[PDB]
Amino acid sequence: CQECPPCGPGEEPYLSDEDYGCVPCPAEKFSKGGYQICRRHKDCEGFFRATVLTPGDMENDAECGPCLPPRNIYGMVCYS
Amino acid sequence: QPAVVHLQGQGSAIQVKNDLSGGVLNDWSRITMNPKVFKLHPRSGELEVLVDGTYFIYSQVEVYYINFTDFASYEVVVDEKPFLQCTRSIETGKTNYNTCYTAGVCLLKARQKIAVKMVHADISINMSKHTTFFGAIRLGEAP
Amino acid sequence: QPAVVHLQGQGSAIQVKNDLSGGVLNDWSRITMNPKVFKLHPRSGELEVLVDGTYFIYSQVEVYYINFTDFASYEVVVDEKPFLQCTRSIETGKTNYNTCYTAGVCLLKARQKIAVKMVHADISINMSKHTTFFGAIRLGEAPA
Repeated sequence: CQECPPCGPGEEPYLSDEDYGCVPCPAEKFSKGGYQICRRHKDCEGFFRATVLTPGDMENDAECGPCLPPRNIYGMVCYS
Repeated sequence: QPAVVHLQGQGSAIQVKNDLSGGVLNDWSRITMNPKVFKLHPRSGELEVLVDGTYFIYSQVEVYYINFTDFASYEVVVDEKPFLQCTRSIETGKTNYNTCYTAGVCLLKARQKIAVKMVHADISINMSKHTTFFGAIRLGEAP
Repeated sequence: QPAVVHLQGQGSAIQVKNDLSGGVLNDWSRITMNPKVFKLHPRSGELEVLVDGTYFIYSQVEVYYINFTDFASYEVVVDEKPFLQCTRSIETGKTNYNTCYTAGVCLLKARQKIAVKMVHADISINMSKHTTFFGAIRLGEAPA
């Protein structure tokens, strides 16, 4: 009983001789996993915030900064 | 005893018009799935039954952003054919946190595909494990 | 049976002389790909074939602006050696959106890398996910 072939950062499992492998991640998506599927970047309007750390393909999720696009200033999910 | 299943949103928020295939939610997590009665197809997001019976099916979707609609709506489809429908009027153009729950009971036949399908395209759904979930319970024998 | 790959541009607008290294388009978003037959190098923009075979390779590049050249061109290269070449004369100093498609069949050996290489000019490319793409079909084996 061996371990399922782990994936690299910015790459998600490709399940289907079995052609099970690892495919890269789409443009607005990332993967900090070995068996984690590819997921979308953190939302600026879903959190009401701005982007301090612009997101990338691997071990790189979007990190939000402040939230004043009307004028929201609170710690986790901020509001008016 | 009876077999139950409770799928969950695996974490990140999705855009229906881009991250989905025909508005069908597919990012599920088999947390307490009974293997004797249910089988989930990950790429499609279909909850397939294995035993002919009476099933109580529940679901919840968290919609937080809409464009071009005035209302968000979804169907609980039984073989790409509607059974239940949950619709909620939401403010268009802005963030509105709303969980939308629907549940019902119906007789099912084996190898039947159940899915959660959004009727509109421009929707932002938060696939959280606590706000978005999809479940089914075999209550018993089909009359 | 057949193994395919389709890559799309990631939205942004590339200026080739300032955004690319040697004209090679690198920001490819994979939408369909067999990782057993294909491999994607993001920093280099290469599409490696991992097995021997007969490949149908295609590409499309959306050029929207040109400076002092009026000659927008690119090549589908294999191991830096050209195979296909798409040329397009455009009015200079004016935004003119126009997609540029080329495709062809060739025999490839395992580990050969394929890329989309722009000519060294002040060209502007709109890397939209629907106007700028790069793909391939492994039709079958490469005989003898």
